[PDB]
Amino acid sequence: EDLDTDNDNIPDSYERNGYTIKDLIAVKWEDSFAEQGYKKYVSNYLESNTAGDPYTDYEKASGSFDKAIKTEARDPLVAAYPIVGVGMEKLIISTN
Amino acid sequence: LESNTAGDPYTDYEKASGSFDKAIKTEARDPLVAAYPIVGVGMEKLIISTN
Amino acid sequence: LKKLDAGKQIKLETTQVSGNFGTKNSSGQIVTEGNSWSDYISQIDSISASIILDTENESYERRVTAKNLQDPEDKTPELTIGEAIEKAFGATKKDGLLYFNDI
Ligand SMILES: [Ca+2]
Ligand SMILES: [Ca+2]
Repeated sequence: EDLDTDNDNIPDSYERNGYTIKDLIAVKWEDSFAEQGYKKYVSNYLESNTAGDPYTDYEKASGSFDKAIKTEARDPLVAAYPIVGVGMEKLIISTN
Repeated sequence: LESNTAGDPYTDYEKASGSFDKAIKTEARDPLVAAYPIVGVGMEKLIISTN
Repeated sequence: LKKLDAGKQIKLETTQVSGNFGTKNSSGQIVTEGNSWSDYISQIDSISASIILDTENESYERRVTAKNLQDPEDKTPELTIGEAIEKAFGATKKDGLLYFNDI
């Protein structure tokens, strides 16, 4: 019950039941852990990257990527994703 | 404590050994005399016109 | 052009500054190409503070990593402001006051 199938460095029982990241190793989830400020992560043990973004469920929870990523995207279910539209500020009309 | 003491791409050994581009001036073989090309552009003819 | 005569100032805003840094290749060869600063720019600004110095002959700006107490897994050191300044500019403590060279 301590074996990793999708090889995301998170054993299946951890991903299935619950886990957080301590000292960059995957430890199982305790409710007293939320005191210091850790978060409860849970993901698909059948997928390298559960959210679908190029980053693996480990990398997301670990926070070991581009640090400019918004922190909520560390949840292996909140996809890291840039959403870009183009707004307009000045509207100039002429006849030239 | 330095691969290349002078700072140029050539190591202190290579400099003293002389085992590089032989066109390098010989004083640059001293691992403290940096091998370095110093290039400015001079002017010889000055032509002014209205065309 | 009439807005200049009232004395309003022309600003020269300059955005993104694409460039390169120099790494030491596995052959002792420093390489500049492929080492895009703009790759790491986004990272650094996110976890840092911005420190500038006036020094009325030439200005100095630095970036220094912050702690973000709200994360237990960020084992980065913790710094007071005054501590950051002396490391960001190589300042000295002559008397507990901080001195740049003599300033
Ligand atoms: Ca997974
Ligand atoms: Ca797994």
